[PDB]
Amino acid sequence: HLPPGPRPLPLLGNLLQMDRGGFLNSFRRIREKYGDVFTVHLGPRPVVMLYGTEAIREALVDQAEAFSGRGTIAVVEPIFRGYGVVFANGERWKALRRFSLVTMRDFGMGKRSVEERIQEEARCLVEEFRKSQGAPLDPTFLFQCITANIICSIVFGERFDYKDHQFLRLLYLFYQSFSLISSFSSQVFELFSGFLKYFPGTHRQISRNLQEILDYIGQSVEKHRATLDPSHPRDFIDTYLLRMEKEKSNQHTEFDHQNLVISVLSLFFAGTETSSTTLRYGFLLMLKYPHVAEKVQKEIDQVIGSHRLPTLEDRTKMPYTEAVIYEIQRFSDLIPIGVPHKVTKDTLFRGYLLPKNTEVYPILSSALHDPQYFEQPDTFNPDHFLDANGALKKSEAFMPFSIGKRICLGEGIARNELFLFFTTILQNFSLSSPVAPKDIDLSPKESGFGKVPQTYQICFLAR
Ligand code: HEM
Ligand SMILES: Clc1ccc(-c2cnc[nH]2)cc1
Ligand SMILES: Clc1ccc(-c2cnc[nH]2)cc1
Ligand SMILES: Clc1ccc(-c2cnc[nH]2)cc1
Repeated sequence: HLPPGPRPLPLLGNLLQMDRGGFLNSFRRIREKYGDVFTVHLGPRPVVMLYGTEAIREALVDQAEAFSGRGTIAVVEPIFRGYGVVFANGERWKALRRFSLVTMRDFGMGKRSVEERIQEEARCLVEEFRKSQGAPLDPTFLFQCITANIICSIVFGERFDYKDHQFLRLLYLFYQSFSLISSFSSQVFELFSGFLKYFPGTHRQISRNLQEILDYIGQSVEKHRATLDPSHPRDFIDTYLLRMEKEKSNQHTEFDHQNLVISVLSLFFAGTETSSTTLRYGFLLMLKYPHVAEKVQKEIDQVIGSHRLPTLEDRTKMPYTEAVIYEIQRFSDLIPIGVPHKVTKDTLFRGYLLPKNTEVYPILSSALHDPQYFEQPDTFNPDHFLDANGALKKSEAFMPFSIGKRICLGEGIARNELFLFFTTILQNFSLSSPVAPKDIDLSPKESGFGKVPQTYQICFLAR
């Protein structure tokens, strides 16, 4: 009944079958041979694998409700412990997500605005960037400090100075925590947590960092409830917290302490590594195609220019910018395996039958590179999102944020985040790196199922 695949080893499953090349080309091969949606047994864990725009969509969109449930990710779970909105299933999920959305958009007025807030951080990014002035520098950390700062602003209410002792001792972790989750002993744990639960090692060390972050969060929440002003709701914490008051009249409501605290935690968990990486890779790309950055730099001017602040109402009158912004995302393909779904009920897909909770990885990477929707699917080439008359050409296969009932909660936030950060830099300061444009290597340093670009250095020559 389950979709077809490679016969597993009875204990490891196919984890041996992977190593052969990349742990994703391994998948490529195990398409027909086996087709477009197959199963693989990771460890002892049966996993369906939607592969390729059409197959992904058909399931995740046209059967969206069935496929909308969140899969197991056992390593970081012992903490997230099934709360908050990445990681909830059930009504809890359909309700926290409902909250979280209403609470942006109607985050404006005020103040501030997510927009104003990103610009505020941008002013700062530029400001901090000007200081080096020709002097080359790995901007992989200020990209992590600017991405992370935004989330702070939203959840905590204010942005930290980069130099800040808490912020730093918090940014590390996050990124180390990330680093650890993406290590061999984590991957093993992910699959055999049942066994390795009981013995020490990086799965604990991971949870201890996250625990720390929580005690900060929970701490900040008191401070928030003390200072709490029902009239001026400072941020997410506040707004939740006041909504929480509202629910005092319900014997059994769903907005309890730990859905707040862990959500806050999750927001960070989502809103940092990825959106920073995409910027790193963004600038790195701009370097290898120094003219694409030029073509944008001219467009930057025509529509904005010398003085004012770059505004969201720009991208609409700037196709290339956004086109580029898309190709940066398509190409860099930063979540390649998507984040685990599982089906809510037994479910009928393409004739096969997946029992309740059968896990399913939407292999989007297969969609950002889908040969059916793009041509030189493997090269960086913005004309992937242009047409002949060089206006935007959106594509049903571009889904870096996933697709359907689950699509990335902070998609908007990031979509904007990229745009401004990208334009507000490229407004001020022209990329120039020691590394020769001829052969910049877009190879990632490593994957750990999370490519990060080979570490790099460029200068920022102003105006
Ligand atoms: C370009 C950078 C980003 C990418 C590529 C990205 C991508 C994704 C993807 C692919 C998913 C999986 C949806 C699924 O399969 O269930 C997701 C989920 C999620 N992401 Fe993002 N994301 C980005 C930035 C952010 C930011 C900035 C935030 C916070 C502001 C965020 C918050 C979330 C949340 C809360 C979920 C859980 C959705 C749910 O199941 O309710 N992400 N993201
Ligand atoms: Cl090249 C390669 C390396 C490691 C794995 C792996 C991770 N977890 C189990 N096996 C697979 C393929
Ligand atoms: Cl385990 C996990 C889940 C979701 C994300 C994410 C969503 N949006 C951006 N990053 C990252 C890591
Ligand atoms: Cl099985 C599995 C799937 C996805 C991840 C991931 C994606 N982004 C960060 N971590 C980790 C482990």
